[PDB]
Amino acid sequence: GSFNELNAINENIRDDLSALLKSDFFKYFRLDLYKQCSFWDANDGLCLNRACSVDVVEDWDTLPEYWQPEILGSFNNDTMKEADDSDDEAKFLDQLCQTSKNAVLIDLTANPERFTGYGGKQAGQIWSTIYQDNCFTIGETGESLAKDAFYRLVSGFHASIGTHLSKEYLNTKTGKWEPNLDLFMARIGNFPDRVTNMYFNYAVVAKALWKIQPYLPEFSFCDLVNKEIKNKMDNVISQLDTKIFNEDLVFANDLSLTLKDEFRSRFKNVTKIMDCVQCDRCRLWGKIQTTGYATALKILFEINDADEFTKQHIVGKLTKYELIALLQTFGRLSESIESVNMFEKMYGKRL
Ligand SMILES: Cc1cc2nc3c(=O)[nH]c(=O)nc-3n(C[C@H](O)[C@H](O)[C@H](O)COP(=O)(O)OP(=O)(O)OC[C@H]3O[C@@H](n4cnc5c(N)ncnc54)[C@H](O)[C@@H]3O)c2cc1C
Ligand SMILES: CCN1C(=O)CCC1=O
Repeated sequence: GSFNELNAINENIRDDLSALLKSDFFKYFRLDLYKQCSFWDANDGLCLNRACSVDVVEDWDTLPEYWQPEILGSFNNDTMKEADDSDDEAKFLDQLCQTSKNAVLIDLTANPERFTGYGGKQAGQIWSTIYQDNCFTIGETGESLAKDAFYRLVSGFHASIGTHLSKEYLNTKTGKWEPNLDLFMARIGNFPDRVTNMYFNYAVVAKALWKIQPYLPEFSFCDLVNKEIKNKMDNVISQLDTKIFNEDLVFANDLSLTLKDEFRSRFKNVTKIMDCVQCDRCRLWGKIQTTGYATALKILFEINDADEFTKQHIVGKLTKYELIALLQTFGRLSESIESVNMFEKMYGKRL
């Protein structure tokens, strides 16, 4: 139901958000070179044999080398620049401009989240782990809800990826990246709740962005390149305003104090397992999108029972790294929400 509203919000906002997410400020993300998957130790089953790491959609053998998952889900060298202190990604928003007197940068706009062929049992297990580490301390005041929230979140993040991989599928025949209505239906379409969870997430990440807007410092005016950027982001955050934001989508007002952090743990601990993803491009976004939600949560759980002086520390002293993650995640969510509609039509003009 409440859908429709987000669909309008998403429409009057898509053009500007994209142009924003392409800006120099938001077009690069810092990614750790070496990946340490702590899970392939005292073995549980994590399949690394290429046979079980590929979605059995296309018949890969019957395809060229340069079309194998190994290539579809790999960055494009030429783009990724060196990561030092120049990418203030580590700084806090409150310290980007003067108020008074082991990794690299991946060009995001160049490595869009799409169908890479990655899947199979390896991918199945990953997802499976995340859904399973949904177990907070019982007895706590909010036990249940925390998981219905957590689960819901992941589930959307899951659909978010699925949608993207269907809107940007590869025509194994013509060799043109195009939408795949059938696949969209098999993964998302025929499962009402999955489409609903993406909307859920959109409302969370949007409400998170909204909540902090009033506190975003003047972080970009001083950078000769991205001047407008801060203001151009306010502009967006504003058109977002909704009645939905009155719901406590993430049970902030009902969750335990200790319990909350626990909820945050599962996430930095998901964003971690993201190193067990052998596909390079899937890992990238799984690490952005996950840090995204993790940040959305930090924002919501704290702005909650906080005064003005506090809402200051919080937002201002939040890393550029996190703001890219957040907005970038809202970017995926924005397009997933839209590809849904763009598919209901495609499905409509079926007969
Ligand atoms: C972090 C991560 C990032 C990935 N990124 C990409 C990518 O960018 N591009 C690409 O082509 N592939 C990507 N994949 C792979 C993709 O998510 C699938 O696993 C894959 O396409 C193979 O699909 P499948 O049908 O085997 O299982 P999936 O469709 O993953 O199914 C896993 C199982 O979970 C259930 N399930 C599916 N969706 C949901 C949901 N939303 N909520 C609750 N349950 C669900 C299914 O019923 C099934 O039991 C990624 C995997 C991980 C773990
Ligand atoms: C079997 C259910 N469960 C998990 O999935 C992890 C902790 C727990 O008790």
